[PDB]
Amino acid sequence: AINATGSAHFGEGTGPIWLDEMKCNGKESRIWQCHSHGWGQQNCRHKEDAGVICSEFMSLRLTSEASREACAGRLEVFYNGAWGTVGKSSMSETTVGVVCRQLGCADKGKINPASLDKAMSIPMWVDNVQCPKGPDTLWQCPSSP
Amino acid sequence: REPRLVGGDIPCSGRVEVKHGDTWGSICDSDFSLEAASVLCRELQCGTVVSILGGAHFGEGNGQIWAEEFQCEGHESHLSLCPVAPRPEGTCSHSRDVGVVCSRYTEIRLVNGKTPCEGRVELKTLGAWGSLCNSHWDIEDAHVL
Amino acid sequence: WEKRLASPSEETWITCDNKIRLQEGPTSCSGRVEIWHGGSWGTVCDDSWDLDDAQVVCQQLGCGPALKAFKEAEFGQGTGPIWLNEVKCKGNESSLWDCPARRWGHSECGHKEDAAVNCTD
Ligand SMILES: *[C@@H]1O[C@H](CO)[C@@H](O)[C@H](O)[C@H]1NC(C)=O
Ligand SMILES: [Ca+2]
Ligand SMILES: [Ca+2]
Ligand SMILES: [Ca+2]
Ligand SMILES: [Ca+2]
Ligand SMILES: [Ca+2]
Repeated sequence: AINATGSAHFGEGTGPIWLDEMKCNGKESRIWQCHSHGWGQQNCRHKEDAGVICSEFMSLRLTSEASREACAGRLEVFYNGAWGTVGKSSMSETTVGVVCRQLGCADKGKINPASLDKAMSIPMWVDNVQCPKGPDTLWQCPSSP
Repeated sequence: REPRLVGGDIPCSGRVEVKHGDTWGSICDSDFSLEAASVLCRELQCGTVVSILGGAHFGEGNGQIWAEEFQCEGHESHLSLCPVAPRPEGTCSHSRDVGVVCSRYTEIRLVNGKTPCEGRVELKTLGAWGSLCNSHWDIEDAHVL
Repeated sequence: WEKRLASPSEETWITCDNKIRLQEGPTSCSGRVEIWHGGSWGTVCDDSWDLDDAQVVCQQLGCGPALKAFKEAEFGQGTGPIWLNEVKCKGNESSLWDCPARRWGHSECGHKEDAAVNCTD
């Protein structure tokens, strides 16, 4: 876990508030093994709902000088709470199409040469990405570690 | 969910007690809000809420304390129709009982008339009964009485 | 009603209590923030509560400068209706009535989120 968000960071929830005042040492296996007041015993409201951001969480974006998110730019992968770039080797038309469909831009795309300016020169995360037919997200495409 | 005002000298004020089917019990200052007091005065036909007094203003109850928290929106006609959020026990003691003062504090009756509709107008103020004055006694007031 | 010349001894001079007070604190300059409005004593919700808000309260009460601004009802739970929510004091206003916030309205806040301050004695 990287973050532990509260106060409805990910939105208000609907339903009973089952647990409250959870106390865990971090070495437990299941959440119900933690010390809590009881099943449904709480004094809380729905605007204070717990959430987490885990280590194996990934997001994708295209960064240009003009805008952080756009339909053209540098391809960046957010892994382990950090951003990073993707290697150009073994790129294919199926792989470029998956990125464009995943972000919501279009059905196909093309790889242009490097632009005049690079921002922060973030380190490279992954390489040799190979996308099969059928996935609509980059997370299901085999790659190098 | 039947409300009741007990312990007050004037007609429409006292300690707030609510019957859960067949048992009367007190309410906490924290659990009771302005919206619930609006319904309580309206349900009991005591007008509008003037004050909410805590810390056992009209005495301390002797019995069970309800832990649930009313979530009235203010427009309900009875406390029964109000959504209620349950809470655990141990929240308060009996020195934190809530009290309410609603607006219709006037005490008037008709005496020395054989028919209950007709009689002499009397008013109670400062702990004593007395007779009104003829000046400014029109038929508009008599219609309301 | 009758109009007459009166000695200054017969005239009524009255001093009223303060609108804002702090409760449930060992130090007279520390405790839960309560305000009076519309016939009832009420509290403040901890949303958007910071040290700028605490400075105004500690100045209005006449205490010293503020140094901590607690939240989630450290000093105890309050009573009555919650009157203020999302207070945005700039730190220099003379009263909590000057700062913009949700005024005398329905607050989703509960009574476990009451705001508290601690001023220098
Ligand atoms: C998560 O924690 C990191 C590291 O402290 C911080 O930079 C980031 O803003 C946090 N994100 C959220 C959504 O709380
Ligand atoms: Ca914990
Ligand atoms: Ca709790
Ligand atoms: Ca009249
Ligand atoms: Ca809060
Ligand atoms: Ca603020």
